[PDB]
Amino acid sequence: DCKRYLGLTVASFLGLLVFLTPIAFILLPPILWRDELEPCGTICEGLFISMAFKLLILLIGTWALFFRKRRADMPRVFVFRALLLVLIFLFVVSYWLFYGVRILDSRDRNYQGIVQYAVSLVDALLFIHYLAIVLLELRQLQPMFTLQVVRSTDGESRFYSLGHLSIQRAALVVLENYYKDFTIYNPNLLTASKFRAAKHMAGLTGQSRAMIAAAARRRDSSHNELYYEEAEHERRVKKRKARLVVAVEEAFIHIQRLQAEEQQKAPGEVMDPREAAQAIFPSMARALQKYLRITRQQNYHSMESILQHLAFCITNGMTPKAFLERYLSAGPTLQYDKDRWLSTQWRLVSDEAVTNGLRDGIVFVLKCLDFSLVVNVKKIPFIILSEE
Amino acid sequence: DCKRYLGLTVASFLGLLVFLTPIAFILLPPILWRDELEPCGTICEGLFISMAFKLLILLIGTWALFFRKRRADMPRVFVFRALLLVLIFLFVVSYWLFYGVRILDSRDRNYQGIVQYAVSLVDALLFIHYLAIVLLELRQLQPMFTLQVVRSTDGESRFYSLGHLSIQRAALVVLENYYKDFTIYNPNLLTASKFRAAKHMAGLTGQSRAMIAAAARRRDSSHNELYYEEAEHERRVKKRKARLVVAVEEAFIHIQRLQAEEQQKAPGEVMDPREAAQAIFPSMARALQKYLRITRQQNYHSMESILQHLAFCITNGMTPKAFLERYLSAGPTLQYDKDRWLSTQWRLVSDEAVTNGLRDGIVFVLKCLDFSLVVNVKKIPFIILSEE
Amino acid sequence: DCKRYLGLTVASFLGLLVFLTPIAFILLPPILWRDELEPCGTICEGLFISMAFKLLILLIGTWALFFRKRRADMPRVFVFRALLLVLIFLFVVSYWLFYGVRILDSRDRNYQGIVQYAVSLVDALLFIHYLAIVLLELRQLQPMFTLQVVRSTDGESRFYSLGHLSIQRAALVVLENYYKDFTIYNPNLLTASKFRAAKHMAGLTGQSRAMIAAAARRRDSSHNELYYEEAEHERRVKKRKARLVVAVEEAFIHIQRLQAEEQQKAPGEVMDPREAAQAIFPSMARALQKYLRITRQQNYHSMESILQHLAFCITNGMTPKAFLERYLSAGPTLQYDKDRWLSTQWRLVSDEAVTNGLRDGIVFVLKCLDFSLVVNVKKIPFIILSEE
Ligand SMILES: CC(C)CCC[C@@H](C)[C@H]1CC[C@H]2[C@@H]3CC=C4C[C@@H](OC(=O)CCC(=O)O)CC[C@]4(C)[C@H]3CC[C@]12C
Ligand SMILES: CC(C)CCC[C@@H](C)[C@H]1CC[C@H]2[C@@H]3CC=C4C[C@@H](OC(=O)CCC(=O)O)CC[C@]4(C)[C@H]3CC[C@]12C
Ligand SMILES: CC(C)CCC[C@@H](C)[C@H]1CC[C@H]2[C@@H]3CC=C4C[C@@H](OC(=O)CCC(=O)O)CC[C@]4(C)[C@H]3CC[C@]12C
Ligand SMILES: CC(C)CCC[C@@H](C)[C@H]1CC[C@H]2[C@@H]3CC=C4C[C@@H](OC(=O)CCC(=O)O)CC[C@]4(C)[C@H]3CC[C@]12C
Ligand SMILES: CC(C)CCC[C@@H](C)[C@H]1CC[C@H]2[C@@H]3CC=C4C[C@@H](OC(=O)CCC(=O)O)CC[C@]4(C)[C@H]3CC[C@]12C
Ligand SMILES: CC(C)CCC[C@@H](C)[C@H]1CC[C@H]2[C@@H]3CC=C4C[C@@H](OC(=O)CCC(=O)O)CC[C@]4(C)[C@H]3CC[C@]12C
Repeated sequence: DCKRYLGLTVASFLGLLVFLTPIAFILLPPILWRDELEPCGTICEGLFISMAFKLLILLIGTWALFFRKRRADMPRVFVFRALLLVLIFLFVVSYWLFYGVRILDSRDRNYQGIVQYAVSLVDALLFIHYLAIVLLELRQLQPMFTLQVVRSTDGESRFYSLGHLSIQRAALVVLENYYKDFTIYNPNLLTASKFRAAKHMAGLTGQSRAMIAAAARRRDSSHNELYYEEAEHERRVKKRKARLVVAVEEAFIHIQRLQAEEQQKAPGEVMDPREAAQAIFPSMARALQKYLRITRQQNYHSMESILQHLAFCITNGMTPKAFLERYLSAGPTLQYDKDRWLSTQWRLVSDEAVTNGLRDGIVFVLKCLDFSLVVNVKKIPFIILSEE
Repeated sequence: DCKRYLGLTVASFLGLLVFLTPIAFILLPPILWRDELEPCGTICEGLFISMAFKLLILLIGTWALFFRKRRADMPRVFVFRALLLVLIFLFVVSYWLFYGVRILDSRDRNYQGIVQYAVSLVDALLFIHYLAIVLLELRQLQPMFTLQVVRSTDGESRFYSLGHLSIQRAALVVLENYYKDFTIYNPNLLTASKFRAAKHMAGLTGQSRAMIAAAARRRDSSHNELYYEEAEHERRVKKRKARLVVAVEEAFIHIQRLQAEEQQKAPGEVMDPREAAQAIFPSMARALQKYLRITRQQNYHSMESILQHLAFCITNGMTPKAFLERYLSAGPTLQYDKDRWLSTQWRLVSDEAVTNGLRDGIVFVLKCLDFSLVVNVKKIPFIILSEE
Repeated sequence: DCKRYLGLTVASFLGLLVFLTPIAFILLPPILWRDELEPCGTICEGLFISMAFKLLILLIGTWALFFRKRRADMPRVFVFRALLLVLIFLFVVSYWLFYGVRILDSRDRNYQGIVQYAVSLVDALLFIHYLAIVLLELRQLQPMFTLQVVRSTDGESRFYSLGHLSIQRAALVVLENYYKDFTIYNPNLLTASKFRAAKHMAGLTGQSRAMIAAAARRRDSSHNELYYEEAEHERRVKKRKARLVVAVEEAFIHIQRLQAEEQQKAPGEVMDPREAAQAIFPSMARALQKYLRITRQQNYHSMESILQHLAFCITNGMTPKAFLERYLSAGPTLQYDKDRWLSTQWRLVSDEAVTNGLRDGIVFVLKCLDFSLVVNVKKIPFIILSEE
């Protein structure tokens, strides 16, 4: 709690002082001298309301665009943010020094000559705001480069289009798209592949090349063990899927019967779905467990999670197919619980510095626990179009 | 017609008057007094052209961004639009009152002091324009939240990334992505599922739990009726697909033969594809009807629509595979006719008010005739990246 | 090289002169007259720093948004770019003429009256910059229209959402999405289809319609030759895929064994993957060639490309599944070599003028060597949402 307040005060007090700087500039001359005032006329009154409106617009824009919580942590310093911060710092301190030196040191600088200066601040500071969207959001709008992300474990391949962005920013975009695009990582397939491959190790340069070529030729004429076992596994998966579908349909029929029975007990008082899920889960529990075992998905789907999903479906009145399809096949990472995914162990590996922008032919790696994503960057070819 | 003009006049006259307000401000002093003019010099001439250029830029921007037809109707009031409208209203009326009170009430306010005021308007109003993109478009650029949309009927699941948006805006985005992303809703599958489930109803707490567990265990050892009938249906669908492919290939061969025959009749005079479609449709009509019956897609595909698609393919000279794949499997909603989809019966259900912004863990429902879409909102986890 | 420099000088000198125009405007009066200077005071000093900051912001924005290489060539003139260029040209020349006529022709226009003019330029020019994003990027942000792109050869269908854009811009967006979205074009399937269809040609109005209907009815009762041969082809493809998977697993086991053996030879000195790939390729070469022959993918995948991919996987330590899936099925165009795709022969065909904006119901064609993409444009329906 203390750290949050300490971080918030730094960003709040500086913003408050830079926003009230025009107010101080327009309220200091009246309080410094009283009998030396020159006739202001009307230009000051006309400029005051325009300055107030510009300040209100700046406040609204700052709240809309930049009053938000940080989403990700950058391994290195952010070039654009640091540039904007130092630009704002100099923009403020130079004006403060000018006001303190060229104005407060002499009995001069009439009020009518200060208000036009004051509106010169909000006119310029807003321009800095106009720069902020340029470096952050408007720079990446154009689809310049193409990023291909391939997983090292299961080989899932995805394609995205990005603009002129840093390596770290591109990696963060790839990571945020990974959760909602890539299939959940399953180490069971990796363990099965390792078990299959370990048999060759357990069993055990022109001449060596000839010998290995002859061995490969002999293997090509051997029995195709993989195909028949894959077909049998697919048949078993289909049979268990059909059994699970039938069980879920019967469970939903029982749910409808229970709701109908509870309707007569009390009108206008819907029952809580929790007890219905409690009573209905054992009916399909065996089928669901068998399907998870045959699909190697028991680790991700927990009993409490299944009950919560069933209760959510009961509240929404979803069809049995919607409930079935969640456990049917593996999907996005965000579907499962929060503890399933880790957003802290991610690392970036690249020969080039991450501060540099995207270039054609550069390749980087996003490492994480037991798995890595290789990202290839390519340049969009020069498309030439002609009217026939 | 009258309603359209009435709505257009309100948005046109106000824009015209707010755009011509600087013109009135710079043209009223010359017409009010003539012999009281002060020497303007050159600053007024320099400011006039800058004001004209700023007005031209504002006109171009207003035409580009905001001169467009409304796309969707908001069930509640739009906060950002109302805020912008009231801000513009006060920005105009306060300046009008200031001009009418502090200037027109006395023989003062020399011309050189008014032009600098006039350019203060277009400088500020454009800033309001700069605010309009901030609240409407620039606010949703950052991918803050993730929305998962699941259909209640068939369980189709999709994932999207949105920014800081209202519940109604997120629902509208989900709806507009539904047409081009989700598969067309097919009630035939629902009717088949209901017919299958009705058999159990027609046939008909620890002890009850034990009895239902024993019944489920006995059912698990029963015959798997679903798998074999699904396999037979898939085989029939594949056979009818092959027959339809052969029929379409023969029809395209006949189309090519007819075109070749018509070539000799008259050079440079291509035949209208309508009669070719008329003559060719009966050849593949039986196969197409059988495929639609076996795929439960006869309702969506009409005979006139099939003829129009065939004529379009003849004009474009598409391969038979392109024609086949449209009727092969169900696709997006926008493929079929306009009357197929309804954009009026949509409703929004959410415990929280739709005016509030997106928050983690909130869930809402988009209802429509016989089907609902459940949308879950999640927050992107804090991704921490480190350089190894 | 000469052409690049000639093109760069035109865009560089004009930018330099328009950026230094305020500097010339503020530095010419001091060098023209010396003894006629009026007391400047302090407003000039306050405006100078604001002008410098605005110039710096303009330079940063110009570098960020517009200092980039051209991506595509427009067959016709670009309306927005031409409008911006002519607007800038007039904005510069009119001010230059005004400065040369109304200032340099008389011993007038005191310095204090010029600086406020000078800041009037950077205030307006930046606004022109604010217009540039409006016409180019901010105009297409709103998802107005939907574009459906269907290939003429294989019938691949994709859907995209675009804004208020010209026909040329929409075609360019479709083309840039085609590489990363559509499957690579394979003429082998077209040749097979043509060979299958040529048999009917080689073998060879109410009465004609009856005869063709009877022929179609007789054909519907004939043998389904396509289904059985497709099933046999699928079985052969699956068997060869399993054999290739086994061969790749054995090759990766050999790679791991070679790496382990080389580890003892020298610590901290990793071997180059080129020789390992050279020694390992013959082991899986026969299986890979057989799979390419059965999948008609031998043309795209070359031996050098396979060796490079194997070396890349060895460097990244990818699983055999990742290596297998690249050659498993045809994917995006960008995966293969640069020479595979052509971005010069693209042509645009449309009855309406390409300079006009997108409208509902308009259809255009993107032609290229042996294949065309038909794009249909539709308007998003008016969605009406109500709170229950
Ligand atoms: C008058 C005002 C606008 C001056 C503002 C200061 C900038 C000129 C400074 C502030 C932050 C600096 C950046 C901070 C960090 C880096 C990372 C740094 O990366 C490396 O040293 C490794 C990559 C390499 O080898 O080049 C390269 C310079 C750069 C972009 C700096 C470039 C110069 C910047 C933009
Ligand atoms: C007479 C006065 C007005 C001249 C002012 C010079 C500026 C136009 C220069 C000086 C320092 C430059 C900056 C120095 C370092 C950086 C970091 C640099 O970062 C990178 O290379 C990584 C980001 C990317 O990929 O663009 C990008 C250019 C930038 C912002 C430069 C932009 C142009 C700046 C502001
Ligand atoms: C000096 C100028 C800029 C003043 C402009 C007026 C605004 C302060 C007003 C105009 C429209 C108002 C909004 C109109 C409608 C609503 C919906 C309203 O929703 C509810 O009452 C239900 C949700 C809840 O329980 O909070 C909440 C306030 C809000 C956002 C209002 C907040 C205050 C707003 C932005
Ligand atoms: C001394 C003067 C300059 C103070 C001016 C105060 C403003 C900075 C305040 C006063 C009224 C506020 C508004 C009152 C109500 C609304 C509606 C409110 O709407 C919502 O909560 C839903 C939209 C969303 O999710 O952000 C968002 C904040 C906003 C625009 C507020 C933004 C900040 C405003 C303009
Ligand atoms: C005071 C300043 C802002 C004037 C700037 C000049 C514009 C009014 C000009 C410059 C470029 C012109 C465009 C250049 C090319 C074309 C394509 C041209 O296309 C055709 O002639 C075929 C389509 C048809 O049949 O209308 C239509 C006019 C247009 C958009 C022109 C419209 C008028 C433009 C925008
Ligand atoms: C008293 C003074 C300030 C009046 C100035 C009139 C402008 C508001 C007009 C005059 C010329 C017009 C332009 C003439 C031609 C074109 C090209 C035209 O191009 C198209 O139709 C294709 C692009 C699209 O789909 O919008 C779009 C409108 C535009 C920019 C027009 C925008 C509005 C302009 C600048």
